[PDB]
Amino acid sequence: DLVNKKFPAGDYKFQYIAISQSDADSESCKMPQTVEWSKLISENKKVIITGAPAAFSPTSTVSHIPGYINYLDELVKEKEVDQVIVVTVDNPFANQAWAKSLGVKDTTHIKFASDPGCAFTKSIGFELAVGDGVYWSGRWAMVVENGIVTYAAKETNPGTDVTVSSVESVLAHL
Amino acid sequence: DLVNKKFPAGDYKFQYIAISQSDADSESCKMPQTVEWSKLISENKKVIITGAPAAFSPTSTVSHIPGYINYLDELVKEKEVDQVIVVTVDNPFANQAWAKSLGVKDTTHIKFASDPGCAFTKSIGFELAVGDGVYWSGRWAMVVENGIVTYAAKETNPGTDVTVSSVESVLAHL
Amino acid sequence: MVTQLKSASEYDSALASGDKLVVVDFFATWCGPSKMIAPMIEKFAEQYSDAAFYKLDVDEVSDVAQKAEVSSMPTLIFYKGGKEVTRVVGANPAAIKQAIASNV
Amino acid sequence: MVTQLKSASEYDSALASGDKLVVVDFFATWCGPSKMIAPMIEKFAEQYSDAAFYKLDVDEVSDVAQKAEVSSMPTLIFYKGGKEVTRVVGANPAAIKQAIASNV
Repeated sequence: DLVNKKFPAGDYKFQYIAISQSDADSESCKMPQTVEWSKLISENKKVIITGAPAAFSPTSTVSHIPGYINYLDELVKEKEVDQVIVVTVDNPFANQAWAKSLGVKDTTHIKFASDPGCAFTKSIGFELAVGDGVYWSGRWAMVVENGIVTYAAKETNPGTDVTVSSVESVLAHL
Repeated sequence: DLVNKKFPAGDYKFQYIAISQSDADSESCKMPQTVEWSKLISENKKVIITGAPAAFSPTSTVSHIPGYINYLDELVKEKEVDQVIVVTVDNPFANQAWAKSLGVKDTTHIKFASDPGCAFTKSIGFELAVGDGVYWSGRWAMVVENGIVTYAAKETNPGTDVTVSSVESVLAHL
Repeated sequence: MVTQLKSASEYDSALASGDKLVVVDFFATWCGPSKMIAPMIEKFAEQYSDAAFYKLDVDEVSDVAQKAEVSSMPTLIFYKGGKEVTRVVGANPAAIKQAIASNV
Repeated sequence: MVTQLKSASEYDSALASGDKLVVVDFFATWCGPSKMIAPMIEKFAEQYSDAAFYKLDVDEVSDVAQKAEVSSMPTLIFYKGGKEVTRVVGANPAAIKQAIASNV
């Protein structure tokens, strides 16, 4: 189990595409950037991470991620969250399109991360096998405070259930 | 090389989500369906297949796929094409959202296929390694007539070039 | 009342009625049209008591939905003697009503 | 004229000028704002002949773009003595003009 132990960042990395209101101010097309999990965690005191099986899938889109977006301002301002990271195995262009369709206007405090080949998600045991050696993320949530995991849990039935992975569950551990 | 040989369907399968104007007539939410490559090819006399690296990526979105959509009516009616299949490794929900963003209104003659783990695309040598054992589709086009490959070609530089994989290239081999 | 089928064995023994017309509403909790048609299926169930009504969540009992080639929700499938007689795809009250009446 | 840099070695020897202000427009062919700013950079090149102007396609020479931490296009980077002095991100004519004038 991961709780009360150092966030196992190791050498794992993710990709994301920035979204902004002020680099719309300087119109520009955005490219994927690579972020080191270890750098993200050391730069930010308080980090929420949630994994979802597939960008644009129904449960992820309707029942899971909108809660994190809905509560975002509350999280940053009242609960002192620095980053909310939504993790999928999907390519970073599809993740960015997903984020936009969900109403994300700015990636300063929320980033949709691609975990290519489910490498990081498998390392923490939160993967979902979907057949013939293909892995998506399961559905899960994690809180990291000063580099230490203070909460981590994965759905038993990720395709249907938003319980331990819900923003409501996370809020209680803040 | 694949040309003038039987389409190597083997036991490979893809997933897609239907889109329609008349099963909007009976409002319903659509789920992924699995299609056997061998069944698709034996049911349809004339099939165009094109692969692209990543749903929502710029070259795929702006320069490659819109051509196939643009020419679709011409392909079905004047060149007697039965199916146009757009192949990616992306999950079927992201592919469907991509298709819709590109203006696809009906999947009767055009289907956005998920090739999970790049299994089929790797079997024909048209994959693109993107690091640490992760494979996307390269960019490629194929024509199959009565179960025989009459054209197949892959970009040398899939991220930038739409040459042999363009609908214009395909039209010439019809 | 429309009885929820939570597993394959529950689905199979619902179908193992015999002669009695059996109707299953294949639904999803996230699906707009599913949510729409549900109060309506309850009403058809009250009206046609000579027929047994059930609902099945396609994401909870996915192997059942896949075997029935349900690729869309709502899909209402009509069974007699453990075998499908017909199906109605979509939130279509008239078609559902008619599928019941002619098969009850 | 704005000279296209097609490889790392071409980029490196462009930077290996010395004292002469070097400007590189990191662009993408599919990018609206890139296409927009291009005719404009040609005009800045005609105006400031004491500075050497170049363009680099981020999808053709991706390792160069990645090393320069270009994550957005257009990005114009300003070099002197082989080292970055400043950069301007976005299709921003005023900022680009000013970045040239104060560094030429």
